[PDB]
Amino acid sequence: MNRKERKSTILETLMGDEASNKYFKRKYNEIQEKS
Amino acid sequence: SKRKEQKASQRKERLKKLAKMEEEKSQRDKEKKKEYFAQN
Amino acid sequence: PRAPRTYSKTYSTPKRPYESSRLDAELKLAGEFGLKNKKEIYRISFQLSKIRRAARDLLTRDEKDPKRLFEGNALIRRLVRVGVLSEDKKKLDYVLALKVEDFLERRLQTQVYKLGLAKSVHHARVLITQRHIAVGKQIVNIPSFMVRLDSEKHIDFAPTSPFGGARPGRVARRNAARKAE
Amino acid sequence: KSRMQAMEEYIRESSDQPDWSASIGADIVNHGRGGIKSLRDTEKERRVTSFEEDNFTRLNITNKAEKRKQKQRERNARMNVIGGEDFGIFSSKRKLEDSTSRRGAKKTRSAWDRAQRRL
Amino acid sequence: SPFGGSSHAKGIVLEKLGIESKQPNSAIRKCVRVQLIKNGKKVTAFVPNDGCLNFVDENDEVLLAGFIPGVRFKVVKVSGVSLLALWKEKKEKPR
Amino acid sequence: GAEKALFRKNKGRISRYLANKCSMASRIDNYSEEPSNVFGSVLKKQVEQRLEFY
Amino acid sequence: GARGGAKVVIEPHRHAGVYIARGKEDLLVTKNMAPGESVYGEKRISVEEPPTKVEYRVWNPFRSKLAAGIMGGLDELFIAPGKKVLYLGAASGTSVSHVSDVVGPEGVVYAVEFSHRPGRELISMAKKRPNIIPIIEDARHPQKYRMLIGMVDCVFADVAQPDQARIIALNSHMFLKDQGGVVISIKANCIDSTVDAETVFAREVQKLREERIKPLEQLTLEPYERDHCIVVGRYMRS
Amino acid sequence: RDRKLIVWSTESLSPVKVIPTKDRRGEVLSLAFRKNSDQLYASCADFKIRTYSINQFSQLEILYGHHDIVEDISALAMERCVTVGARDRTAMLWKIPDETRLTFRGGDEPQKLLRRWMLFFCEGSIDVVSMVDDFHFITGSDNGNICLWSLAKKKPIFTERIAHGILPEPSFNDISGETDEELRKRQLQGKKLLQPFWITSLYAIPYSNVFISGSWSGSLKVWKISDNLRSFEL
Amino acid sequence: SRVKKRKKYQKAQKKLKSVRAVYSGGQSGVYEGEKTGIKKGLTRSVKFK
Amino acid sequence: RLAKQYLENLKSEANNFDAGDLDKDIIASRL
Amino acid sequence: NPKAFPLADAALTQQILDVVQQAANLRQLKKGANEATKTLNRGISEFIIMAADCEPIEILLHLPLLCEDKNVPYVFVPSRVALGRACGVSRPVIAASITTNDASAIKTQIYAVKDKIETLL
Amino acid sequence: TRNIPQVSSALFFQYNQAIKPPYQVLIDTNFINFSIQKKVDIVRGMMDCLLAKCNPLITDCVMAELEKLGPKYRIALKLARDPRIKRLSCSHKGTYADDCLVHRVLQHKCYIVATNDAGLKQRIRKIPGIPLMSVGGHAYVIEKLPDV
RNA sequence: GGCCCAUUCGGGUCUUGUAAUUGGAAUGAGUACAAUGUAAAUACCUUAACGAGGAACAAUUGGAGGGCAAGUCUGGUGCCAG
Repeated sequence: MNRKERKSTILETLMGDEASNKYFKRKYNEIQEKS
Repeated sequence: SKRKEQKASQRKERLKKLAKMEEEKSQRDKEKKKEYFAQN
Repeated sequence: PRAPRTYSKTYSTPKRPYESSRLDAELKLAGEFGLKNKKEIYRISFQLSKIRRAARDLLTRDEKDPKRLFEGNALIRRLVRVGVLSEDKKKLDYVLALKVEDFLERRLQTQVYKLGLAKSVHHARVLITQRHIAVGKQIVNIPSFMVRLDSEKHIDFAPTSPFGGARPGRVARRNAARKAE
Repeated sequence: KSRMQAMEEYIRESSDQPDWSASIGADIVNHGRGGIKSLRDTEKERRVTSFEEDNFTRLNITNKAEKRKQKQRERNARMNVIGGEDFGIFSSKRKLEDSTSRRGAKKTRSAWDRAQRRL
Repeated sequence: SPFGGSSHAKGIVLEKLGIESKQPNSAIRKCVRVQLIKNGKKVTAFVPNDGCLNFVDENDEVLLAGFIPGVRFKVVKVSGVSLLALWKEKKEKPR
Repeated sequence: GAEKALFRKNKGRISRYLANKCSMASRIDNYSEEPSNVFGSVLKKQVEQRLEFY
Repeated sequence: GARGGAKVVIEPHRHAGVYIARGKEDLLVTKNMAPGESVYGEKRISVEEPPTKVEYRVWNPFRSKLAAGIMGGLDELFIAPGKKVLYLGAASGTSVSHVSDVVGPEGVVYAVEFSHRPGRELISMAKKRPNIIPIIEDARHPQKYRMLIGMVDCVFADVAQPDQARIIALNSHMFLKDQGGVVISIKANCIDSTVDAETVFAREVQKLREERIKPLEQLTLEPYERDHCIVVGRYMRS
Repeated sequence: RDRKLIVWSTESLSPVKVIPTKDRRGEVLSLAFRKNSDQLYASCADFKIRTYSINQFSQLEILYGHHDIVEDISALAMERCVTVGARDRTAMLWKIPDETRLTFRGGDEPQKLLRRWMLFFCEGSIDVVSMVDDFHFITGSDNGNICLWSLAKKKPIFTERIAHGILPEPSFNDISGETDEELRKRQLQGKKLLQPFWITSLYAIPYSNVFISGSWSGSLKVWKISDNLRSFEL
Repeated sequence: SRVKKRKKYQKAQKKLKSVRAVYSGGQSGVYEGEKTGIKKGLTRSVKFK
Repeated sequence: RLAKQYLENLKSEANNFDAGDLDKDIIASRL
Repeated sequence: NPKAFPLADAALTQQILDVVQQAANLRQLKKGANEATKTLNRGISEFIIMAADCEPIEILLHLPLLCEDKNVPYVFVPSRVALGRACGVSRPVIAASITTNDASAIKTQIYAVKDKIETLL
Repeated sequence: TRNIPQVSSALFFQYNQAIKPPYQVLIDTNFINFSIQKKVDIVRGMMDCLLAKCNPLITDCVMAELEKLGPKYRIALKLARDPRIKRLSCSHKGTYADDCLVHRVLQHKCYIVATNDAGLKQRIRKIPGIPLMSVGGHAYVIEKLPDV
């Protein structure tokens, strides 16, 4: 992976991934509707 | 929590099938102990 | 009238059709070789049983007997022409070591799948039943055709078939005609 | 009657004379529905053609004589030939030894007959 | 043998003894009294269901086959037509 | 050597062509107890013929 | 998957000297005896420790049959810290280096090889690991190199030969301790391709037993390899 | 290799017809005219023989039976044309009207040849064929073997091993790059690397007792067959 | 019958990779680790007593 | 040996001229 | 002693050159030195075939190192020139690789030849 | 550490796709006696039953239970020691055979078990892919071998 | 999320599901121009054109489980049970 993508801690690398963020924003909205 | 619920769902289905098999092995077992002691 | 005729069955129902090991045995044999039914498995088991029974009877006879030698060598010569037994197993004990899977491997549909002419065993069966496969020069639509070695190499696509050099099928020419129109 | 099929193939391998093999596709009876034509039945048909060529006319098969010359000849196939070579002669039982045996009157019967043979 | 050597026996439908039963598809509602023709002995027979009970009527030919314990006979066949064919809307009873 | 351009459309063809021959020279050098330059000298010469044509 | 920036958590395995790296994927890894380099191009972890930069190597189970056994879940692995190990059939440092990592500096690895060509790289690997003793000699004749091997606690034999059981026995009698470890890798095709795998493994466990090895375990190495297993046994001289 | 059989007028080399083989692998490898006839027989790489009537410019029939490519083809006055199947190491003679074939195999092995002697190379392929006679034909193998055949016998009646000799041994300066002289010599492996010349050509004058073989040894060898047709000499 | 049994066999193939591991050509490309995770305290081991 | 005895047995089971050959000659002369 | 070792005898080469030929027909054959290396790198090579008269030999002695690391058989034929036609290809081949396929039409004689190659080794 | 034994790779569910001719058959103590009783002596009695060559194996235990039997069962001992009968040596303390016989088929799915003791039969019936052969009537019978 | 095993509690395992959309090919039954065939004719063989997405060009048989009402009946220790 590229130097810019690299992060000191795991979570920031998960922050750069746009697909994980899009995937999850859908799920959090869906669960809150049920709650 | 959806997966733990799935186990309980297939749990109930199996034990009904399970309680069917033991019933057959109970009735057929009584039959054998009638044919066996028929000789005796 | 005139004399009647001798005909017999090519198969026999198993001793017990209902043991689970048997059932899943036909399951995987069918699935891997893509058969229609268990009738073919009973067929093939029938001749494999006949062949092994003859081989066992020939084993029981002492070495160098006219019977054992003549008929055992004839079993093995024919079993090697069918391609089931390789040239290096020219012995009758290795006839007794045979299994149904080898015969099934000799079935033409296996070869049509296997050489690369078809991409699924069911596709191979469809191609055979659809007049696309020629063993040498002659068209066969029976998947149960067993193949010899010299016949094994001569499996090709038909001259009359659209994929083998003939004109496109009805669907292709129909589509081209409507496209032109 | 004396001929036993399994014996003559040994002559074929030991003859050292070629065998006149036919084409791969020319042997199948009917699109594969009938298996590869056995060696014997190829010997019978050529008799028809070698018979048919000279007579100048074909031979039709009578409706009666029909009813005992194709089915069993193509059902012995379905019982016994799997790929144009017969699996049937073995389930059958025959005394081939008589065919092998020098049963003729010219047979070793006394010590002097065999000694003359050894000469 | 229940039929004295035969696999099936015809009879005469006398009266449907379970018509007055309240409970639908009760075991009783499928019971019918039948006169065996070969000897005239009255017997009781099973009809597959209350829907099939509609098809059977009094003074029709009925064939009986081996099967409310004790009712050993079932009605398989009536008046030129088999019940299951009628029950599947595959046929009409001839009259 | 594509990060420091050690071997460096027509230019790329020469770079690969030299890469193929460099692989061979390593094989000769590595699996020879006393490697010589006789094969290296010629194996450079075809590269020179290769260069001239392009 | 395991890409350069991706960060992992190293935590110990059940077996001493074996470690697990967590993340989006889980990796079997062993600490590097020679930090800063890879032996067969394998993947590496570097951890900052008070700060010293300790280094850990990725163990590819497909390449290493022993690692596939760990993935298979071996109950007992005699290869452990402070233990002498005799590695038979050491083609190169692909697996021996990892075994060298597990034993540690206190331990040593007696790597035995026959073919000269793989031996040269194995010797080059052997220098970088002071604990590895390369023996480029035929394992069928342990008397040839009895001169070079001291008394050993465990024997690992990955020789792909038909006469492996004889090789294992002779080395076990000469070198292996009483109650010592025996761990073998068996391929069916080389020993006997005519018959199925299962009968072969039954035959091999039989041969070990006349040789006074008590076999403890067996593991087929699927999904990583067809027709393998690892059998673990104890040498019962008495 | 264009999968076409085209005909020209002899006078002007003007093309009059093209006959496609109608096969992707039907690369024609040899052509033989029936002597004193318009019949043409074509051997094509798709394991088949194509027979044409050139006066009609039409295809007649196809022959099937060969285990590998049909490299060569030779015919005489009658229609009994002979073939060789390359890696098949088998020679096949054809009756076009009857459609049957006679199949001929070599079946020699260096193991037995050496023991009877007490460099013999196993045949890898038959390369050429020419019909000496309507009842006799000769073949050339890739091991340098010239074999005489008869319709009576499957096996060769007489064979001439390494007819064209052995190829020159590779130079020691090229086998390896090692500096020392002796190291490169070991790479030669004595005489184990040496291989025989291939029989690229083999032609027999029809109905005669002599035939000619060809290779790149640098010379055409003329052979004479015995009066009894049981052997031949150089 | 042929289409039904094809779905039955492939389904049974889906069924066995659940109960036990099967080879799928081995490693394909770079080794990307154990996808399903590693269980430290679990052994799948068939023990000789 | 056993093969030869069968051939000798077969030969036992099985001025010189052939009736068919004479017919064939007339057929050939007509040809 | 020789670098080209083991070298198949006259007979064994013929069966090897046979299995090579049907493989070319069945698309199971990767030929040339670098393709052999690639088939080796991915571990799809059941065994490789190389030529003993390569000029020079040293340009294919990498492959024995690769195979013996991983336990793949290898064997030498006297002629790179002969190994060409068996591949079905218009130029000489010094090294070729038959790949692993349990789904191939020609498996039986491959394992027969693959049986012999280890015995030679 | 928890241990969950792997299901053998020789099993597609409860079919054993490894046992093929020639077979390996283990002999139980009762089997030799019943074979003598029905006069179905050992090697061919299989050959008729299975139509394949098998390799009879007698364990150190089974050779031992045959030999606890005593002078009344001498015939079983000489038949048990036939050279065609190979021997499967044992490395467990107990001489108890029924646990001995079953435990091998637990490891390796490559054997048939020969037995008439009802004590030992159902143990083999739960475990998948272990064909079970017995002597009944006038000849041997094989229950869980579909290849027959 | 799929599934396996487990009287019991639970345990084991990973690319699975569609009761979603979509694309181009092949051909058989049928619709049939012919020749051949034959005392004539039927038939057989061969052979022009047309012929598939619900490919409705719409095979069956038997068995095992469900679930639904402002529905009906019966018995009881609310809201249950049959």
